[PDB]
Amino acid sequence: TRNGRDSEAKRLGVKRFGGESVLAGSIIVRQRGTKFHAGANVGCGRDHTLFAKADGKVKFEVKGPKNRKFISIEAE
Amino acid sequence: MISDIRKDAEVRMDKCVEAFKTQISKIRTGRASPSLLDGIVVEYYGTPTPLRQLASVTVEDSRTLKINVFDRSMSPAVEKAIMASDLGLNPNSAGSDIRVPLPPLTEERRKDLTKIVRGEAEQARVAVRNVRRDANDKVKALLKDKEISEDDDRRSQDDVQKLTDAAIKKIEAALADKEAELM
RNA sequence: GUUUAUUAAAAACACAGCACUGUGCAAACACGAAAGUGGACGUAUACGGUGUGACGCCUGCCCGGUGCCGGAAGGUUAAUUGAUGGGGUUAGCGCAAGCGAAGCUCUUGAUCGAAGCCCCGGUAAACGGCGGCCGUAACUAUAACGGUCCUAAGGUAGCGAAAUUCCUUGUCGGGUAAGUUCCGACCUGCACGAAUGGCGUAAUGAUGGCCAGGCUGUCUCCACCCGAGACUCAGUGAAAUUGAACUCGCUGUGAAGAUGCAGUGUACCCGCGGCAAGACGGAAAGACCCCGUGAACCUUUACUAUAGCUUGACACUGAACAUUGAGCCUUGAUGUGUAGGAUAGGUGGGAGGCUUUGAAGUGUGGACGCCAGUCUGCAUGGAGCCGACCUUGAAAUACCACCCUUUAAUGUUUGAUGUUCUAACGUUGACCCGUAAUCCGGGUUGCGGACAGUGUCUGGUGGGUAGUUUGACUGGGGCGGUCUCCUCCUAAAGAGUAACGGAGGAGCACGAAGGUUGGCUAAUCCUGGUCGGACAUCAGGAGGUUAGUGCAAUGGCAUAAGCCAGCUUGACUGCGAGCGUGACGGCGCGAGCAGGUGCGAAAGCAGGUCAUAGUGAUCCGGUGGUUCUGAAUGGAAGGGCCAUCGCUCAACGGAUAAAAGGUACUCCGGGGAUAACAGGCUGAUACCGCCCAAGAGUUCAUAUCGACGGCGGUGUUUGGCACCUCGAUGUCGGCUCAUCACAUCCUGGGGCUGAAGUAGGUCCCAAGGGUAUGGCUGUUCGCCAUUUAAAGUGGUACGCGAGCUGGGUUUAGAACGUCGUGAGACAGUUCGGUCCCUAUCUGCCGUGGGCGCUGGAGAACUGAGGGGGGCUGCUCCUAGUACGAGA
RNA sequence: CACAGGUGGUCAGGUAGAGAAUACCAAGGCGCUUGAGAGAACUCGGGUGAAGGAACUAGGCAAAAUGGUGCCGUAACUUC
RNA sequence: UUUUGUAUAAUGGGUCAGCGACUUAUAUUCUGUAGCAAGGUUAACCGAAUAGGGGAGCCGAAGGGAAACCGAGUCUUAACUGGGCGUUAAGUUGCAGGGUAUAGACCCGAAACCCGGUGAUCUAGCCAUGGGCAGGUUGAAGGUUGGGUAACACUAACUGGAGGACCGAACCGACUAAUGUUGAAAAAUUAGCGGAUGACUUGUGGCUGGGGGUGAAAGGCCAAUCAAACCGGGAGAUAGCUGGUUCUCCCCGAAAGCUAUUUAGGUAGCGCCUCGUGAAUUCAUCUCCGGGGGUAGAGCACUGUUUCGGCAAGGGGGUCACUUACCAACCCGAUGCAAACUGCGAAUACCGGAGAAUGUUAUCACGGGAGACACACGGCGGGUGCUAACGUCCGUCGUGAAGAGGGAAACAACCCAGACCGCCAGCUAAGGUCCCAAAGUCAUGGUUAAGUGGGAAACGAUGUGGGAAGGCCCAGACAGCCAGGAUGUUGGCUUAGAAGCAGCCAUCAUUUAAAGAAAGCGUAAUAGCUCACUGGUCGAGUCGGCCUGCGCGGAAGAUGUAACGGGGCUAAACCAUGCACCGAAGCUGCGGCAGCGACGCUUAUGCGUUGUUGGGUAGGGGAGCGUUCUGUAAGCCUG
Ligand SMILES: NC[C@@H]1O[C@H](O[C@H]2[C@@H](O)[C@H](O[C@@H]3[C@@H](O)[C@H](N)C[C@H](N)[C@H]3O[C@H]3O[C@H](CO)[C@@H](O)[C@H](O)[C@H]3N)O[C@@H]2CO)[C@H](N)[C@@H](O)[C@@H]1O
Ligand SMILES: NC[C@@H]1O[C@H](O[C@H]2[C@@H](O)[C@H](O[C@@H]3[C@@H](O)[C@H](N)C[C@H](N)[C@H]3O[C@H]3O[C@H](CO)[C@@H](O)[C@H](O)[C@H]3N)O[C@@H]2CO)[C@H](N)[C@@H](O)[C@@H]1O
Ligand SMILES: [Mg+2]
Ligand SMILES: [Mg+2]
Ligand SMILES: [Mg+2]
Ligand SMILES: [Mg+2]
Ligand SMILES: [Mg+2]
Ligand SMILES: [Mg+2]
Ligand SMILES: [Mg+2]
Ligand SMILES: [Mg+2]
Ligand SMILES: [Mg+2]
Ligand SMILES: [Mg+2]
Ligand SMILES: [Mg+2]
Ligand SMILES: [Mg+2]
Ligand SMILES: [Mg+2]
Ligand SMILES: [Mg+2]
Ligand SMILES: [Mg+2]
Ligand SMILES: [Mg+2]
Ligand SMILES: [Mg+2]
Ligand SMILES: [Mg+2]
Ligand SMILES: [Mg+2]
Ligand SMILES: [Mg+2]
Ligand SMILES: [Mg+2]
Ligand SMILES: [Mg+2]
Ligand SMILES: [Mg+2]
Ligand SMILES: [Mg+2]
Ligand SMILES: [Mg+2]
Ligand SMILES: [Mg+2]
Ligand SMILES: [Mg+2]
Ligand SMILES: [Mg+2]
Ligand SMILES: [Mg+2]
Ligand SMILES: [Mg+2]
Ligand SMILES: [Mg+2]
Ligand SMILES: [Mg+2]
Ligand SMILES: [Mg+2]
Ligand SMILES: [Mg+2]
Ligand SMILES: [Mg+2]
Ligand SMILES: [Mg+2]
Ligand SMILES: [Mg+2]
Ligand SMILES: [Mg+2]
Ligand SMILES: [Mg+2]
Ligand SMILES: [Mg+2]
Ligand SMILES: [Mg+2]
Ligand SMILES: [Mg+2]
Ligand SMILES: [Mg+2]
Ligand SMILES: [Mg+2]
Ligand SMILES: [Mg+2]
Ligand SMILES: [Mg+2]
Ligand SMILES: [Mg+2]
Ligand SMILES: [Mg+2]
Ligand SMILES: [Mg+2]
Ligand SMILES: [Mg+2]
Ligand SMILES: [Mg+2]
Ligand SMILES: [Mg+2]
Ligand SMILES: [Mg+2]
Ligand SMILES: [Mg+2]
Ligand SMILES: [Mg+2]
Ligand SMILES: [Mg+2]
Ligand SMILES: [Mg+2]
Ligand SMILES: [Mg+2]
Ligand SMILES: [Mg+2]
Ligand SMILES: [Mg+2]
Ligand SMILES: [Mg+2]
Ligand SMILES: [Mg+2]
Ligand SMILES: [Mg+2]
Ligand SMILES: [Mg+2]
Ligand SMILES: [Mg+2]
Ligand SMILES: [Mg+2]
Ligand SMILES: [Mg+2]
Ligand SMILES: [Mg+2]
Ligand SMILES: [Mg+2]
Ligand SMILES: [Mg+2]
Ligand SMILES: [Mg+2]
Ligand SMILES: [Mg+2]
Ligand SMILES: [Mg+2]
Ligand SMILES: [Mg+2]
Ligand SMILES: [Mg+2]
Ligand SMILES: [Mg+2]
Ligand SMILES: [Mg+2]
Ligand SMILES: [Mg+2]
Ligand SMILES: [Mg+2]
Ligand SMILES: [Mg+2]
Ligand SMILES: [Mg+2]
Ligand SMILES: [Mg+2]
Ligand SMILES: [Mg+2]
Ligand SMILES: [Mg+2]
Ligand SMILES: [Mg+2]
Ligand SMILES: [Mg+2]
Ligand SMILES: [Mg+2]
Ligand SMILES: [Mg+2]
Ligand SMILES: [Mg+2]
Ligand SMILES: [Mg+2]
Ligand SMILES: [Mg+2]
Ligand SMILES: [Mg+2]
Ligand SMILES: [Mg+2]
Ligand SMILES: [Mg+2]
Repeated sequence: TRNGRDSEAKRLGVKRFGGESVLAGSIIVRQRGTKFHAGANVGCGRDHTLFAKADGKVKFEVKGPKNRKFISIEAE
Repeated sequence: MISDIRKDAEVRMDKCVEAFKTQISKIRTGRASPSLLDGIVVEYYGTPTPLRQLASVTVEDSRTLKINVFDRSMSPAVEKAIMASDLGLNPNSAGSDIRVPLPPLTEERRKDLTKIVRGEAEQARVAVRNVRRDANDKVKALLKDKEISEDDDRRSQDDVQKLTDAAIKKIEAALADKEAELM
């Protein structure tokens, strides 16, 4: 039976939110699935983390027919 | 673990008592007690099997005992089956009800007979006491093979006691009224 | 007999007696780095060691384990010897690249090598051990009997509820009015048992248990008397203790048990004699318990050393002959797979050597030999057996090479054993002188003799000795369990978030299961369909990702991340804008840049795997590369820089390369941070009461009861908690003295009764008083005997040790069972085992002094108020009446 | 400590006595370096105790009790 | 003192006086200060000596790299679009202070470890050499004699005098009980007690020495001490523990957390405090703007759990694959439940952009000094537990801690509120206003009659208020009184009897105003008998559900009323409204001190007005007092 163990916290989540500043390369969201997806200039990594490929403002949104969430970067 | 020998100890015990009850059933007190005949070897016309499969073992009074039957061509056939069977009962062929009387507690019966039940009681205890011995031998054993905690032993060595103790209470209190059937 | 001087005198130790074992005398053994000494001025009828413990009847089976006593064939091995190869250097050959002579040197470690161990054998009055299960007898029960498994092997004699028995106060018997003890049985021996002796035994015993007469103030139940204190007078004159005191009760409050707080009640001031309920009174930094990377001694197959014991080598250490364990070996042999003109070398040369420079095979003088066979010293033999033969995975002792198996002798050569010798060395034989000397030296002589012994080196042995280690978390500790890593929930819609909280998984896998290009799309149901079922595959429809993801969980995933194929190595090297997450060490994501690949027509994609586990610092050292370093210089060695290797260091930030335990013989530093007593919190549990009413009650739910369920009260059981106390709050029972509650045992007053009477039942009211002696056990308790009107239930530190007791219970002694290799251990049992304190305060029982009460004094009172007392049987008349069939 | 403790050897009177026990005495030596009174509880040490006689208690703890000589006389058991 | 917390019945102190604990040396770093400055400074030594010499040397002006080397660059790499570390920052030597390293390193303190000595005048054992044992018993071997024998065996006296033998003083011992327990005594006294010819006892001297002895063995004894003697040493062993730590005033002011730890009552980094240096509107509140949420709640499509119905494979049973009373998945409809369900989904919270006010920079960075890593209660959200605990484990806030004052009787942790100092002045908070006891026996409208208030539940009751509706009723209701209450008919009835009748079955069927084949008393069965129902009588109300306030039973504990703090209250309780007042260290008013700013007078800034701040434990920072001693001092005070 014997319970009483667990992993470390892996400190996931959103790291920079809507319309934050953020320079290229910065991480926007850690996640396990692609709960969010990669929008414009935001390349998803092998983590599934979404960073940014351009200085700019973060933008959450939801396009398409599966109605899924995309993180864009509005150019700046 | 302890579980399946706590319940094992238990069945062995309260089925230990239900032999005592069963062997202070083959004695003859003053009282009628139809379960006296209702455990008697008897032949009839093909095969053994008790008289259960034939007659009603009823009563007429504390000191007598009617045998209501169906079929009246085996009245002597059983009469001998009953009147030679280590009891000492001469059945009257008054017809219809094989009258088996209950001769009184002759005092050399209120005693010496009594001595038998409270001896038969004692050996029933001993059997229980020995279920005890075993039950926690298993316990003690599966301890020195580190599968129990001292505490878990101790709480299992008692409680086995609780099983013995209660099980004796049944033996002792089933004997105790059975003693009233003479005292 | 002896012993814990100073809590244990015993059953403990000793004992005579028994046995095992070691010792040939320079004894074993002991004290002594040694000399020497004891043993003993003794000599196996002796001396040492170990266990047993007069005597009697006796002392069984087990050698597997651990020991000890024997062994040798090998296997494994020390110092040593230093074969053999590798490397450094550099005379010289070199266009230079390299090469590399001797020597010196760093390696490697052939060969030799004793005991030990491995192994084989013995030994239990060595340590020690002496089983399970399944069945079986005309009814039951049991099992003389059978089966099976497991052992070294499975408890014989005797004994057994015991110094041993848990359940246990076992059962039966005796003894008693009554017997948890005692005695006699039984055997169901938790867990007796044969010299860590078994079972008996007259005598002994300040030894353990039980009984009986006598005796008694031990006790019903105390009385009186004589003395020493106590009390008063005079003289002398202490003590512990002490923050400060103007030092009451009660109920609450409060760091949780109040002289000191709140409320209230009572109380003129001060002594003397008395009592010990309280000041968590005095005394001693609690012994129990826990904590300290504390201490000691102690044990041991803990670790590491070590004296001792033991093996060999070298030295002291010489002269002679012989034997043989042997690595190997020229003269040369050693030899039937299945089908043989046969006891067939791995497989080959290959076309006359021996004859003429002495040879068949028919005897077998030597003989191997599995008594199945044969080479053929010397010749007998007196000019050719015969071979690629037609069989054979392959053709000839037809000639000859080193020889996988086996076997045999030079030279000598690895080294082991023996004898002889005398001159080293020993002499704890005799004699001689120093010398009127059992020491010493010298001398003579006999014995021994290169041995013994000693020194250096070396293997083993080594609790004899010594130093240490033996983790933590923990609802005290221990026991269990846990210790890193990943996923979900607890987690309160960012992150994070704890418990010995609820659940699971990881310590890997894959050269494709990685890369890219191209392609593809599940589960489930319904219907049809050979074997074919709920489900194998096929068909179609519904379905729409419920499937699938190498694997836990969660997040993902159709543009699939799921499934197939072709081509492939981006499971690339250097770097890295900028972020994530960590106290840190670190860990993670990343576009882009350089170079160089793969895939695609191309756009592009690829720095491993849908993602999140799959792991180990630093030191130390190995390997490969690299002139970076180079102790005068040249080189080298070693060091550095890159790449990489060695760890369940899992107690997973890893104290050491290297480690278990006992302490009741104990110790110290600490803690009410932390258990045990008592208090406090709680009230699950307990106990007491109530709500519903199927049902019992012949009929009738509630006279008396009450199933399935339900609600409370108390603080009162079992518990939970760890607030108080560890610079000390003495624990059970007894005694004495108590005091309160009422949930009333008796007595008193009532209701209902399934109350005729008598006597019961149940309920209400009532706390005035009263409420047993004994047997048994330390017991409270309880059962038992016998009374009584009754033998009430609780609280009071489970009332009451500065009041007594000390039987229980926890110190040190001892022993049995059981556990352990042992030290020791038991919430098992047995025998023994120091109980201090002169009363300041409070309180209390008594008894005086002072003052007040209004001028003082003598009496007698009134009685506000306080206390004491408050129990109950029997007989009788009423009356043998009411009632009753009677009793 | 002018401490009811410890300390080896010598001597051995009278009466009773088995005696070096014990009581009284001799020889010799002493009354123990606070007295005086009182005549309560309670403690200490002691005397006697009606009836009962272990009912006490863990337990006959303590006390009470037996006690000399001579002669008769004495069971199981026994290693005699 | 220690603690979450102490009047605490937890530590310590009988009182006084005197002494008694953060130092010294050397390095090292920071700060303050002084000199000199891309320089600074010397050490030993010399010295004619605090001078002056002496520049050996140290620090610094250059770094990067492992190094060779290169150099304001270097390293990395083939090279970097680049990256790491440097160049843009003055240093150094004294003096004073804050830390740290080595030292005993604030002070006191273990149990112990090692070295060397002194101890067998106590005691254990042994070795020489001398003593001691009154008195009384028993009567071994041996001898003699006699009996006995065929001879022996055998037996009897007498003699003899054995024994870890018997009783018992001295002597040796120590089993029991009392006493004594600040003793007469640091182990005894008194009454009993074991040994007392022996493995006895004792005098003198001797020998054995500390991991050693000795031990008829207890870990016993070795000088009142022994699981390792005493004395001196190493030695101020070590003490992550306990205790203690001494003058005054000012400013700030924590923590009981995370992470790691042979770690848990210790320590380290981080967090929090203090001080310094420096830096941007840094930071916070609110506003609007840009965000992600999957919690509360709800829902049941998914995952699972669940009840009814419909539908149904199959499962369970009757056949000789069929029917089926029965448990039945899926689908459908109705209905619930979930921390590890979600097709929904808040309030808050958090992030970010902007902006104004306010805020003594509240912010970040760096540096000097720390402290702390035992928490506690309360509110809210939870795991645990029993939605038990003054329980335990997290989150979040508040308070205590480290905060006084008023309130809650008393009551760290609740309510109110943050105490610089003086006031015989004022307003308030919470809580109060009959007396104790400051303020209403205040005003108005209700309720309760239980001392409810001022303790307790299921459940029970014509208590007593308020509200909206009902049924019945002068064609006479509700109660009460008068009457009738009959007949199928015993009802058939397994009926021994029931005919209402424990039972039996139905309950339909006559009659009149009305009467059940039956409500109970109830009989052996009848049944005597009241009911229901109805006629009369009387004469105006009566019946019982719903919503609702307050009250009643249910309600028993232990020292003493003791369950409002008390008296006492019928309002002095309760509900509603109003207005007064009392109440604190809060706010205000005077007067004063200090830190920080601002304006005006004015400089080393005094200052006037003014703004503001001034609880405090660990702890940081600042400024003083006084003691002894040196100079000033052959000065000054002083018979
Ligand atoms: N029997 C051999 C002996 O060798 C001796 O010589 C010794 C040395 O001289 C000789 O060393 C030589 C060296 O000199 C010469 N230059 C090179 C040779 N390889 C070395 O040989 C040595 O070194 C090699 C490793 O390199 C090792 O295997 C081993 O030590 C030895 N063989 O090796 C011998 C010892 O190892 C004498 N010549 C003599 O006593 C006798 O011959
Ligand atoms: N000692 C006297 C004897 O004890 C005997 O006791 C024996 C029995 O109780 C019992 O015997 C059983 C046997 O009955 C049963 N049916 C089969 C079982 N294998 C036997 O077992 C016996 O024998 C075998 C050897 O064959 C052993 O392995 C085992 O240890 C032993 N217990 O084992 C005991 C022997 O160890 C019997 N009571 C009887 O023969 C006699 O009284
Ligand atoms: Mg004796
Ligand atoms: Mg003693
Ligand atoms: Mg001997
Ligand atoms: Mg013995
Ligand atoms: Mg034996
Ligand atoms: Mg017995
Ligand atoms: Mg034994
Ligand atoms: Mg014995
Ligand atoms: Mg006096
Ligand atoms: Mg109190
Ligand atoms: Mg009080
Ligand atoms: Mg007094
Ligand atoms: Mg202590
Ligand atoms: Mg040791
Ligand atoms: Mg621990
Ligand atoms: Mg969260
Ligand atoms: Mg895959
Ligand atoms: Mg593709
Ligand atoms: Mg199908
Ligand atoms: Mg060189
Ligand atoms: Mg050199
Ligand atoms: Mg002991
Ligand atoms: Mg001991
Ligand atoms: Mg201690
Ligand atoms: Mg506590
Ligand atoms: Mg207490
Ligand atoms: Mg706690
Ligand atoms: Mg706590
Ligand atoms: Mg005390
Ligand atoms: Mg009552
Ligand atoms: Mg009742
Ligand atoms: Mg008694
Ligand atoms: Mg009794
Ligand atoms: Mg008796
Ligand atoms: Mg008590
Ligand atoms: Mg006492
Ligand atoms: Mg005792
Ligand atoms: Mg007294
Ligand atoms: Mg005197
Ligand atoms: Mg004296
Ligand atoms: Mg005398
Ligand atoms: Mg005197
Ligand atoms: Mg007197
Ligand atoms: Mg007397
Ligand atoms: Mg008397
Ligand atoms: Mg008398
Ligand atoms: Mg008598
Ligand atoms: Mg008694
Ligand atoms: Mg006595
Ligand atoms: Mg006497
Ligand atoms: Mg405390
Ligand atoms: Mg504190
Ligand atoms: Mg207080
Ligand atoms: Mg006090
Ligand atoms: Mg105090
Ligand atoms: Mg105290
Ligand atoms: Mg004190
Ligand atoms: Mg002596
Ligand atoms: Mg004697
Ligand atoms: Mg004697
Ligand atoms: Mg004694
Ligand atoms: Mg005496
Ligand atoms: Mg002594
Ligand atoms: Mg020691
Ligand atoms: Mg010290
Ligand atoms: Mg030292
Ligand atoms: Mg750790
Ligand atoms: Mg919800
Ligand atoms: Mg259904
Ligand atoms: Mg949140
Ligand atoms: Mg904002
Ligand atoms: Mg600042
Ligand atoms: Mg620090
Ligand atoms: Mg800590
Ligand atoms: Mg903590
Ligand atoms: Mg906390
Ligand atoms: Mg809570
Ligand atoms: Mg207050
Ligand atoms: Mg209160
Ligand atoms: Mg107050
Ligand atoms: Mg108000
Ligand atoms: Mg007032
Ligand atoms: Mg009024
Ligand atoms: Mg009340
Ligand atoms: Mg009417
Ligand atoms: Mg009520
Ligand atoms: Mg009001
Ligand atoms: Mg006012
Ligand atoms: Mg005021
Ligand atoms: Mg103020
Ligand atoms: Mg002012
Ligand atoms: Mg202030
Ligand atoms: Mg402040
Ligand atoms: Mg302050």
